[PDB]
Amino acid sequence: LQQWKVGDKCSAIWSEDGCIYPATIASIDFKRETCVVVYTGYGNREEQNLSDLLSPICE
Repeated sequence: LQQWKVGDKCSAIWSEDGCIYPATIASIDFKRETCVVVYTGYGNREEQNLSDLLSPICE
């Protein structure tokens, strides 16, 4: 796990197409080790495991 906080910029693999997209963290559920990200400029959100988030440099 890396240290993440709500509002952090990150990138993540979108489950719809298996591609990396820029995202912002909208919420974190520390007990389940998940978060919700919003894909920046793509209008969509998704639950992600915190362990699966990537550097915001990956695009």
